Amino acid sequence: NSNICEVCNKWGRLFCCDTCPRSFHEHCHIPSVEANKNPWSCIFCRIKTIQERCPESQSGHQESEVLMRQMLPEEQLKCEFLLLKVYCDSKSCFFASEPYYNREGSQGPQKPMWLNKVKTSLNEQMYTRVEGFVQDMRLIFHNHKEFYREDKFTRLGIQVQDIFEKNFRNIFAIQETS
Ligand SMILES: [Zn+2]
Ligand SMILES: [Zn+2]
Ligand SMILES: [Zn+2]
Repeated sequence: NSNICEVCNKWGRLFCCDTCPRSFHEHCHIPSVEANKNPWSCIFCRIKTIQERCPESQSGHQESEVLMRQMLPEEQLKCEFLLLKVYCDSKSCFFASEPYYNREGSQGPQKPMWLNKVKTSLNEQMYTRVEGFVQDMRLIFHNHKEFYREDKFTRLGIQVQDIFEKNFRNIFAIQETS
């Protein structure tokens, strides 16, 4: 197994996957690394199994159809994995914890949102459709762009949204387009 967390790239108290060489901090994995379970297989491994059991699940889909899906166990897992892919980027630190808004010439968003809030909402089964999760994720970056206006810091929202969107298209097998 790797000697650093796959998510945050630090050493520490690491739980090792049994079916692949990745390792995780307890609360870096999503869901949080399960208490017992020998062997244990990471989310990467669980996602690869879904694909291998249903090869056709990689055929292109329309985003509108994906968003309307109910949050059955496989879709729950796919959203957890997509959330984890965002935390895998170090720039996610800006979006992880609860924000606050006091900048001359700007007003805070009407509905603040942040990654750890989306993480709690997934853990608490608060989303009934993929659409709920995707809308809260896109809201994080939209709030950031609107608040920061012409400050160059706006770019951090574009960057982390791009990571989200690329991973969304990969995980949910969105039909490729020009
Ligand atoms: Zn970690
Ligand atoms: Zn694994
Ligand atoms: Zn099949």
